[PDB]
Amino acid sequence: GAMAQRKGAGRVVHICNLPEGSCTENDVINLGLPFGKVTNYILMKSTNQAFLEMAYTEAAQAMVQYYQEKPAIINGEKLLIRMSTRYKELQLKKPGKNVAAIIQDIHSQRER
Repeated sequence: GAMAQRKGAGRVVHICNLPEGSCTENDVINLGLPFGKVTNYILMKSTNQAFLEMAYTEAAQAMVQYYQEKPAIINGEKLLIRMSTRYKELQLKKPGKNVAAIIQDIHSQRER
């Protein structure tokens, strides 16, 4: 804990149409980042689904509005990147956010 959710809101984006073995953890995160910062992620390969956490609720909303109109593509596969209705935030029960400061993205202002 004591990490992520830079603003007191949080939103999860769920990404579908993901090929198993073709997408990496990075691709899913890197696709969300361009319009909104990602803090955390949950990968459910069993359901062929990915969940992505955004540092700012605006980040999640802004990116998805873009990706619902212009969705992101991996290896010719069109990923619908969209708001998750099931998850409000990705509650990682694993150690993370150490060393790797995902503060390489606008709306940050100084690494903390």
